[PDB]
Amino acid sequence: LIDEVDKIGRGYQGDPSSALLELLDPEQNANFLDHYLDVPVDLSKVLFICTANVTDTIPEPL
Amino acid sequence: GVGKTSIARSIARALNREYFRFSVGGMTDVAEIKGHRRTYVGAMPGKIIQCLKKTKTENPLI
Ligand SMILES: Nc1ncnc2c1ncn2[C@@H]1O[C@H](COP(=O)(O)OP(=O)(O)O)[C@@H](O)[C@H]1O
Repeated sequence: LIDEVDKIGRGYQGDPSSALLELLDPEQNANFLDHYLDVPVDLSKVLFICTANVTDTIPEPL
Repeated sequence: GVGKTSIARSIARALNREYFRFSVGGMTDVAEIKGHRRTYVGAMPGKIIQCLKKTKTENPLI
């Protein structure tokens, strides 16, 4: 579960939305790897939910 | 939503070369393109370097 997705600052040295996009990619998610850990991990069987009070300030690509 | 990404993947499949995509749009910093100076605490090279790594190919599709 993810909350306040619309509230993401996405400011300096941030831009986590890309990761979120990379998190939410139907195909790339299956090979996700971290900065701490480089091995890829499946994410096709994990269910994701996002919550916001507005459908607009959320990134369009996301 | 016209098939451009799909046909890019199809092109890579037909040519046998690797397919990797990434979104540069709405990105200001150039570090991820060129990594960091390697002196900053906890630095990686550019995302192109990560592609060259995970691909294990010299002529992938970018
Ligand atoms: N000519 C086509 N043949 C097969 N599939 C198509 C065609 N045009 C569009 N599509 C489908 O529509 C979707 C559009 O998504 P995408 O291609 O990623 O957008 P864009 O074309 O803007 O990159 C694709 O997943 C693709 O399956």
